[PDB]
Amino acid sequence: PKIHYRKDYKPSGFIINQVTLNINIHDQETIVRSVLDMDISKHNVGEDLVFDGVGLKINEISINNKKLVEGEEYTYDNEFLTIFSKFVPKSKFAFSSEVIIHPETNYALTGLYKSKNIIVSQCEATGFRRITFFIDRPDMMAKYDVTVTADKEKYPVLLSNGDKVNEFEIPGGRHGARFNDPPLKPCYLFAVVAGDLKHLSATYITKYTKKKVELYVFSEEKYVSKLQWALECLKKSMAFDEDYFGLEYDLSRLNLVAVSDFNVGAMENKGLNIFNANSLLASKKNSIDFSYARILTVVGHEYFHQYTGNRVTLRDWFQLTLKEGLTVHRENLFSEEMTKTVTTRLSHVDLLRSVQFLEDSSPLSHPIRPESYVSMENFYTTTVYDKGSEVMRMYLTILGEEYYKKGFDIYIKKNDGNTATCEDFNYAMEQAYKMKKADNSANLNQYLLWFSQSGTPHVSFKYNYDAEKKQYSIHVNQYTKPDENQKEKKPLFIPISVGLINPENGKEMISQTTLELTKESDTFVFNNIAVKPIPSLFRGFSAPVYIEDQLTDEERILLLKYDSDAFVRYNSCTNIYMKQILMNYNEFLKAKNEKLESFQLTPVNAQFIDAIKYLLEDPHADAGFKSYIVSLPQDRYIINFVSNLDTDVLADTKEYIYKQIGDKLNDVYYKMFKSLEAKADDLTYFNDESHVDFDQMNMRTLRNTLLSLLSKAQYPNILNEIIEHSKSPYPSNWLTSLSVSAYFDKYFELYDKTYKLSKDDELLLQEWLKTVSRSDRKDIYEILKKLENEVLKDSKNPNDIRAVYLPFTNNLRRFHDISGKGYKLIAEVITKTDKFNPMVATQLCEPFKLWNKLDTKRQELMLNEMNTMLQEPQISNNLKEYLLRLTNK
Ligand SMILES: O=C(N[C@@H](C(=O)NO)c1ccc(-c2cc(F)c(F)c(F)c2)cc1)C1CCCCC1
Ligand SMILES: [Mg+2]
Ligand SMILES: [Mg+2]
Ligand SMILES: [Mg+2]
Ligand SMILES: [Zn+2]
Repeated sequence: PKIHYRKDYKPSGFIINQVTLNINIHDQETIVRSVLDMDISKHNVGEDLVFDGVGLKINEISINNKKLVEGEEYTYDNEFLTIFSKFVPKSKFAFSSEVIIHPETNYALTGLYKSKNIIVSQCEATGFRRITFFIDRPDMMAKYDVTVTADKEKYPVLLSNGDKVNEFEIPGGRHGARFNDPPLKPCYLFAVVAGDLKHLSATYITKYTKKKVELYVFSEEKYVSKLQWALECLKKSMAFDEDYFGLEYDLSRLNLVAVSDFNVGAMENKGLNIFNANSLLASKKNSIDFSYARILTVVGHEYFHQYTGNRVTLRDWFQLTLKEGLTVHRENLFSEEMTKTVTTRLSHVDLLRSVQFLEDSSPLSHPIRPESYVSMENFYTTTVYDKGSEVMRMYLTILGEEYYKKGFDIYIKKNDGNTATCEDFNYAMEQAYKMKKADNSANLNQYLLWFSQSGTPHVSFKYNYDAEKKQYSIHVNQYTKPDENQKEKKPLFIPISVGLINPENGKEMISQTTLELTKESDTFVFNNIAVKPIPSLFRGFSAPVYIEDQLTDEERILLLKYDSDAFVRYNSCTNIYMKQILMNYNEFLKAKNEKLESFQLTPVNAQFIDAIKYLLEDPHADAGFKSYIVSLPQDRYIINFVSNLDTDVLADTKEYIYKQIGDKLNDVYYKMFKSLEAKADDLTYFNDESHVDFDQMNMRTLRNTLLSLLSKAQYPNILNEIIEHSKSPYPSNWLTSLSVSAYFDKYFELYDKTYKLSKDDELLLQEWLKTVSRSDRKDIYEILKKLENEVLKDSKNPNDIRAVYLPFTNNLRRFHDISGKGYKLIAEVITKTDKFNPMVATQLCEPFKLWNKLDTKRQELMLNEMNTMLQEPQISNNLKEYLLRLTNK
């Protein structure tokens, strides 16, 4: 198994200048003819010409129109085509080939494949070599001239990159289109689509050059009424890059295309972005609320790649975070501006500190720029994406908006049209840093450690106040735990956005201040501080770290009520909950271990409960924020703080704490549930797809959160509310009615009702599957068996399989059944999936990522299933590599 090392990068001995393709789609096969106009590079040392080419059937290959013969002049082993150097020309030459591929049976969804009745490609990272021979690496930039031919009735719409320059008829009911794309690009940005596509379109006029851009959004005919919001999002994305970054789209046309079968969310192929239908299509009757932020995020993300990834591309795959971390950061800026809700940033943080922090303390921990890989398909991680985003966001925090924008533009202007590395970005940022500091000696060399050092830093605090001196000090320490990547961890450049709150009136005591912690510890002193403050630390979550605020719960409550920063308010709440969780967890654990007949539990802080009530009852407070404060921290966040976590004991702990709070606040919850109804469920704009109200969707989130709390609580006659909720036109509401009815005898009545509402829309049915999967049912295993037999069957659609199984894996009490039966079930699904889609099989391993954090019995049970999966004779490269790393072999 070949290991690629970052330090081993070297330019190719060859150059590919022009790609001319003919892709002829037929019923049982697709024939790909390719002529590569090539040259010898300055780095060439007379080596064999080796092309990537995976699973290609060779019809013929030639050099300069002379047919090559197998054995004598080349070898092919289904992975590499080797042309022996004595047969490789010493100057410019043409290499040509004709191969046969089979998209109909390509269930791995990489390369060229068939998704229902649409032919579609996915080439990132190294999928182009599944279509034709190539030196398949992103520094091999070339011009593309692409002809696609197909049956006209089945495939009337033909798309590839660049301008459509010809369309023609072919005998026998066939037709062709030629696409010429003169600007250089890496092969992972090649795409082709063929199908009976329907569309919406619009014309966008750019801000400065006033170029007309044609925008097209495509789907299968059945779902063409779900395209409107995507088109609106694309317009919004274009405006935001213009307005914030001064960047205009450079091409005549941009196509977005939804397909049903897709391994991830979407892909930024130049001028031809291809989407998982679940991240492009929605309508108010047939989509839950989360679809709208999703589509906004994913359309924006792919659009922002046109600069950060497409126009400035990657030297090599170890630079992945340079385009993905930066594009997630650009998408987050965009979505924060579009939604105007604080819950947008909080949701990002919530995901990072649960999913990505778990990854970074697991055996899979890696820096955002890894030193090696075996599988590229395993490289696309929350570390590279989401910690990468936070590392890209810290530059903005450090520089401020004006100098950040200046540094970003330096980056774009210097590297436009070229490959680039992480150093190129740090360099641009450093030039702005020198400007901001008015100091040509300032540098960001330490900052590069964010790219190379793995693990989550821990930042802790001590405080001191001298009332006579009016002098306040914040002593700060950072620590990263050693791991398999670095034995000795170095201090990072950590920006700490801080405020100082006057506890008597809740007001700010200093101006905006970002502490630059660059040592293992430092002491920051403030003069003329008139009263002892409560510090507001890491405002906006200003670094991707574990924060240990060393505040009392009284101080945390004061911040929760009166601080100006949404994240510190949310974090102060989080920290109050975590202190309670850890305390009750240990009390339950001791009672379990000692077999106690009687014991005591520490009650929830009553002033905390009063504070929650205070915020809930404040009309001027934000509904999305309110839904967070009544929610305990994510299980995957909690597990980072507990060794040998007994999931039953954690389930008992959560249940006690929710019951404590509900016993005081349920009447408040119910009153709000009823009073929110009019605004939350307003139907005024239900048949307008252009009109999206993120505050209103947050009101529904709050209403559905409260209803869940009230249902679990068996609040008197709440089932009446549940039944009425099932009649709401909004899927977020009527699917919520199904999941909260789990606690009542009406569950299967609502199961059938909502199934009937869901079954005729592909994406809605997947949302219904998730709702069932996540239902808090004692008979959930029997229910999953019913989904398998009656709905899922042998679907190879990743959306179907992920919907049925992933939500269930978050069922703390049942997935982690001490028998190991949940582990056994997901491992069977992983092995089954691995036969046809290794990338999705590795996604389905997600619940095993925390295996060594659980109690000893469940560690053993998980490890047994992983070892069983590893012993499968037909295990894929992807899955084997992943499980070997996860189990520390
Ligand atoms: O879809 C996602 N990411 C893709 C991306 O960055 N789009 O711009 C993404 C695209 C392609 C791949 C990918 C797909 C493959 F089939 C494959 F083999 C591969 F190696 C990578 C992984 C992630 C996300 C994370 C960004 C927002 C949507 C969910
Ligand atoms: Mg093949
Ligand atoms: Mg404008
Ligand atoms: Mg289907
Ligand atoms: Zn991306």
